[PDB]
Amino acid sequence: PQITLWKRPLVTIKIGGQLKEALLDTGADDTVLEEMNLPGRWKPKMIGGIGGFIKVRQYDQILIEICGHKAIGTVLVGPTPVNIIGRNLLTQIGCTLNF
Amino acid sequence: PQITLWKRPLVTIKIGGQLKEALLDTGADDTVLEEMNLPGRWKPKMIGGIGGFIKVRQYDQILIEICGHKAIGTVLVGPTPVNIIGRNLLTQIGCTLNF
Ligand SMILES: Cc1nc(COc2ccc(C[C@H](NC(=O)O[C@H]3CO[C@H]4OCC[C@H]43)[C@H](O)CN(CC(C)C)S(=O)(=O)c3ccc([C@H](C)O)cc3)cc2)cs1
Repeated sequence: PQITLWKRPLVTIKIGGQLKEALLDTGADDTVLEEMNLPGRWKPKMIGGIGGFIKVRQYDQILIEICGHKAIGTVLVGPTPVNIIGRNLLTQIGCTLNF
Repeated sequence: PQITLWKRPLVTIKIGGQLKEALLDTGADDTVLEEMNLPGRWKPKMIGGIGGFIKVRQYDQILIEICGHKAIGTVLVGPTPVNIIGRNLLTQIGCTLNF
């Protein structure tokens, strides 16, 4: 679809069998999701933005469905205030910026 | 134009008569630039990011050119890791997300 930016570009996603709301975020290289106890192996990472860094757990090859568009790749899990879909997955669903 | 997301959506902006590079950031409500001199009055404000809250200088009704497209709006100046163009200005230039 077409998403205007009057409000936060929040959409419904499906990850690890759960539905959540997440931001389609062109300013994020990678995807960061709220704390969730996903199965499988992970590696610790620290990621930074405004206000400093948070610790996250990096899971590879995770399936996420975004408004019906399936994607698979790296997700970082930790205490983010918001679920963030970054460019690693936006590219996979064919998402572009247009003006 | 149509901007794909395989790379960071960096653009040249014009503000205060000076050219800078900035990130088109749909996950940002607000536009936040790195420490720079800007003319006019400003008020102290706080903003929160992934890592916590920072002190910024809020400049209202500032002229800013984004890839030629003119915007006049609020610009926050402070210790952001990256110059980000947020939705307050992306809406002005007619930016949408599409997939
Ligand atoms: C109840 C509460 N809500 C909050 C605020 O919650 C939010 C809401 C949205 C965001 C998204 C964030 N936007 C943002 O900082 O925007 C601020 C300016 O406008 C306001 O509007 C929202 C906040 C304010 C960017 O879009 C994306 N970022 C990078 C850019 C800075 C370069 S990143 O997230 O740092 C990040 C870093 C690394 C990676 C991987 C490793 O690549 C992925 C993402 C973050 C926190 C606090 S408390």
